[PDB]
Amino acid sequence: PVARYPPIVASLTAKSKAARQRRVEQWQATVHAAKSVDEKLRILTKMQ
Amino acid sequence: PETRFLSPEFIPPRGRTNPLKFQIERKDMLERRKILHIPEFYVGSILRVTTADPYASAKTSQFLGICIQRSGSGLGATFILRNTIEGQGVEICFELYNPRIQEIQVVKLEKRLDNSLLYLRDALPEYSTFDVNMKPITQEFNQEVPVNQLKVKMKPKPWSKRWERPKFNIKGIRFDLCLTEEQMREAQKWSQPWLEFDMMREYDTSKIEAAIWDEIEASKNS
Amino acid sequence: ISHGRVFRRLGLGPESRIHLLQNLLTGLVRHERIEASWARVDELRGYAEKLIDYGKLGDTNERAMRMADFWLTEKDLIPKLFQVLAPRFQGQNGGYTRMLQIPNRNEQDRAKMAVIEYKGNCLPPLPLPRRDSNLTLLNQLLQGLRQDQEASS
Amino acid sequence: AAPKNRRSIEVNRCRRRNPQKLIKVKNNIDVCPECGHLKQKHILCGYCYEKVRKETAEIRRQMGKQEGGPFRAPTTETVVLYSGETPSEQDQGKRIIERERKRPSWFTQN
Amino acid sequence: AIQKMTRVRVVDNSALGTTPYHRPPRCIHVYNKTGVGKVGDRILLAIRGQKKKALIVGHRMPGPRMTPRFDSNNVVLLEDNGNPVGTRIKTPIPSSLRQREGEFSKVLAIAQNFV
Amino acid sequence: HGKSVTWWDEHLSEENVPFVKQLVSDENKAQLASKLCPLKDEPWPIHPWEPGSSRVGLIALKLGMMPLWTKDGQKHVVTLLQVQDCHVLKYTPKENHNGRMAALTVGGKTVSHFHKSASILEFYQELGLPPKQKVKIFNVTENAVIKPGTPLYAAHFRPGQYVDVTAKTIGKGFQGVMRRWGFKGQPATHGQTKTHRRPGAISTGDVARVWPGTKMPGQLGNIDRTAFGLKVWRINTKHNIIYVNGSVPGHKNCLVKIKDSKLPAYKDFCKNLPFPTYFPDGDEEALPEDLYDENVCQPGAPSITFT
RNA sequence: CCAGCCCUAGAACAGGGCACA
RNA sequence: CAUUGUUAACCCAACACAGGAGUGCACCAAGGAAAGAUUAAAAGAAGUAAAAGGAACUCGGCAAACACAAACCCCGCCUG
Ligand SMILES: [Mg+2]
Ligand SMILES: [Mg+2]
Ligand SMILES: [Mg+2]
Ligand SMILES: [Mg+2]
Ligand SMILES: [Mg+2]
Ligand SMILES: [Mg+2]
Ligand SMILES: [Mg+2]
Ligand SMILES: [Mg+2]
Ligand SMILES: [Mg+2]
Ligand SMILES: [Mg+2]
Ligand SMILES: [Mg+2]
Ligand SMILES: [Mg+2]
Ligand SMILES: [Mg+2]
Ligand SMILES: [Mg+2]
Ligand SMILES: [Mg+2]
Ligand SMILES: [Mg+2]
Ligand SMILES: [Mg+2]
Ligand SMILES: [Mg+2]
Ligand SMILES: [Mg+2]
Ligand SMILES: [Mg+2]
Ligand SMILES: [Mg+2]
Ligand SMILES: [Mg+2]
Ligand SMILES: [Mg+2]
Ligand SMILES: [Zn+2]
Repeated sequence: PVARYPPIVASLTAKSKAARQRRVEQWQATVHAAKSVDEKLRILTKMQ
Repeated sequence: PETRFLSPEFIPPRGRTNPLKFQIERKDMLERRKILHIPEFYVGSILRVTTADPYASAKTSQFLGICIQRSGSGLGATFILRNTIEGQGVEICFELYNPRIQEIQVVKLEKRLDNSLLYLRDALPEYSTFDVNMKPITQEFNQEVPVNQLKVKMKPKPWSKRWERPKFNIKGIRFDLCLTEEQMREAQKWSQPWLEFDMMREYDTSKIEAAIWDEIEASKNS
Repeated sequence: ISHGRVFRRLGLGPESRIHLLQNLLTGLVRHERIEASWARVDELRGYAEKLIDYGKLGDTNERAMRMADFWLTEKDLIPKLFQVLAPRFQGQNGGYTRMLQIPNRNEQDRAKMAVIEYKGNCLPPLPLPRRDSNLTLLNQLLQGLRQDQEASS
Repeated sequence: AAPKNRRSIEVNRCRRRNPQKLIKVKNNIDVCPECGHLKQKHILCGYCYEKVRKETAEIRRQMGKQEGGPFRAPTTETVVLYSGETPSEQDQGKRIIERERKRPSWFTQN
Repeated sequence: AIQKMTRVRVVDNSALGTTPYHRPPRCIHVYNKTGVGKVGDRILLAIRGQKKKALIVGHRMPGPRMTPRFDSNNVVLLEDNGNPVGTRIKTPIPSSLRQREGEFSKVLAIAQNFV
Repeated sequence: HGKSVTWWDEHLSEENVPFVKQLVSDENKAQLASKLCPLKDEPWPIHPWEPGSSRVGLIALKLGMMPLWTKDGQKHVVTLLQVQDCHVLKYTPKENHNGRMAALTVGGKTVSHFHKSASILEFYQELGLPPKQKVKIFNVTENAVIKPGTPLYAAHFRPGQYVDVTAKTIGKGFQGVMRRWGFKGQPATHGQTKTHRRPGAISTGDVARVWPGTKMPGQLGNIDRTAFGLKVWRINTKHNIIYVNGSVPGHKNCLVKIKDSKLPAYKDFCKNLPFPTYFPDGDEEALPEDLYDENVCQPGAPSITFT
């Protein structure tokens, strides 16, 4: 009775810059959902 | 409201056979049904078939059992009946339009959760034992063939086939008690999700069913 | 033996073929006219016909909704598919696409290439091979034969 | 396996000059009545297809420049018009592409 | 289809069919010219480490139409002279065996169930 | 002058193509309607049946397979052969064909004029019939000759008879030896390297060659095969269908040459059958819709039970 | 007669279809 | 306020080689593409599935397998 459409976000496993930005947003949301500041800093600084 | 029920045998195959053969076979099977009353039944319903056997005491031989599977196209439709007799399970593949059939009586019109419940060979004997002298159950048309949601147990591995593979797509088996999470994850490696969205391997026979229904109505009015 | 088969092998297997056809169909829905290999386009013709048949089936049909969700990779095409292509194809039954073999590709592969196009698009018309005019010699003789047949009845 | 003797030039010619290996002459060649170039009887004209491809590339470039986003697709019908043209009542309500170039001869109004 | 090295189950009440053994009763040789035996073909068995004859009652392979297909290769013991050494048969028996009564007379005379 | 290739659709117009299709279609229809009554125009003198005589055959279309139950409870498998269009094209005399038996030329179903050559189209124009797909020759005796241009009906055979069937089997292409001749292969994994399906040795040592009759991989399937002694059960007159027992060589929707069984056990069975052919105009009586054999369990049956 | 499009015909080459719909 | 090393897709294998490569970082926020285009003959390699039988093949249950167990001998204490 109502049009149910999927979101217009870019794909996740693609090579495009929009897909890269979506993966960046995904790991940023992971950092947001992290509970303790210790784990937040760990995930933010695990890259060297 | 009344829903039209077209028997599975009237559906012609996907091949490129000339439709005149299918028309002739449909005429012959309708003429056969004019004498032999083939009632309505689905996969899982319990039937009793009377066959003409020359080497028995009486010329008639009764056999009651649950319908395993129905397959075929036209005058060659077959259905398999399963019944446990004194601990020894027995499966007989009857033909719908065989002249040696005397009478078919559906004692319980009932569907199940799977279109092809061949797994009764691996199921427990409690689900294959059926009283031969059971009384026929009459139901109202407004029941709309109630689908029996019965989760079936399973004998330990190995089984007759690999019922855990996605190619079967079976829900009537209680897997959470017989299989483990590792086996469930491993069985998903043979899954082909694209075959459901392929949009081309489907068989659309709407107008075919319409024409067959019109022909059957004409034969009845004849 | 390859008797009685309708699908041709493409890509790295069945799933790779499905993904290639999915990408080609997405490009076709997005651009309304694309060009690819002749076999790929001939295979994509039927899938495009079926996709148009599903799009014409309505918006609330969740079967067609999830079908378009699987096929159209770019989700900005599903509203387009349901509100541009499907509405403009209502009286037409199966004449939705047009496929034409173009000259071979200038690259060294020299592959057989075709172009597929949805009818009624906002693009310049392809140089379709048209029939000869009725003023030709044979066409005029056939018109005379037709006039004689009509006068005989 | 190894060859036992050197094949003579006579047999070499008899092998690699047989009509099975010679390139056959294609007799389906015709001229395009529109531009006068060459084409086959079952294949579109290369020159006309190149013209159509250039025009389509220009039209798509302009319609993509109109949409500053990659996933911003038109939700309604689209119509392309050239210099010296105005959208009629049947062309109103749709997305409009405007080209500075005049409308070519092959492109029909419709 | 019962062939060589098939583990069959003796049905008729006999000592060889009732007494347990550290090796299941396997097949020996199908007396038909084809190495595959069907319902109603004389067979040889090695039961409890000795030779004996038997008759195939039912197999697990799908056969002709309207023919019962059991879930276990049931066989009944038979002597060399053509007489079953057992007393009675409990499991069902395909009614197609009663076609050739001349060779299965005493074997079917002890049969209680006919399917 | 490098003349190009030209087909019948290249120079026509959108308004002429359907006109041409209709002009050939109604022409073929009128021709088949004019050739529908051959016994009244000019039939050849019908000769009486002889013990050492033979009869002409038919060219039908293999539709498919069906089951057929007999009154004794048994079940046989029949194949449906549809006699769409059987016409006697030409007649070659005995002395001009074989010196022992005359030859009759029979044509199959109707095909298009737009794909046949000039000579075949000229022959069919002089005959007055549309072109046929498969053209076969039947060796008959000098007393069972029929005038060319006469149509034939599936009622040519009666319920209960033995026939022979000739056709091209399903051509499986260039297949291996295991599928062609049935040679056994080597074991799978006991060490065999690149030999799982090889034919092995093909000859001996001292012969220093291979014999001409050596079985080897090659073409498989596309060859004219003939099955003998197939019994016919049911004859449908309305749709011109013949029910032939057993397997019929040839894929479905293909042409199949049916003839009388030349087996020695059924050499003198053509006595009760119509000797020249089935003439529906001679008896002035319409046969039943389905001619069943004396043992076929008809669709309308009382569900026979043993006694 | 074989441009092109199919085939239960086929490695290529060959063979059968493209009018009833 | 001295001098020197700060590039790179790299080194060793005759090669832009499915090979040999020390240490610190997480398994992707970084790298790439198994397919030049067709048809889908035989044989060959790999994978998946297969009714009834479950080693009857074979020197050997070699490989494979919904199992991945228990025992008896010969030689060597065992790890190496
Ligand atoms: Mg012993
Ligand atoms: Mg073939
Ligand atoms: Mg083998
Ligand atoms: Mg080795
Ligand atoms: Mg080796
Ligand atoms: Mg190997
Ligand atoms: Mg010699
Ligand atoms: Mg040809
Ligand atoms: Mg550096
Ligand atoms: Mg590559
Ligand atoms: Mg490649
Ligand atoms: Mg490829
Ligand atoms: Mg192969
Ligand atoms: Mg293999
Ligand atoms: Mg396996
Ligand atoms: Mg197996
Ligand atoms: Mg199995
Ligand atoms: Mg051996
Ligand atoms: Mg052994
Ligand atoms: Mg191992
Ligand atoms: Mg082991
Ligand atoms: Mg083990
Ligand atoms: Mg040691
Ligand atoms: Zn041009």
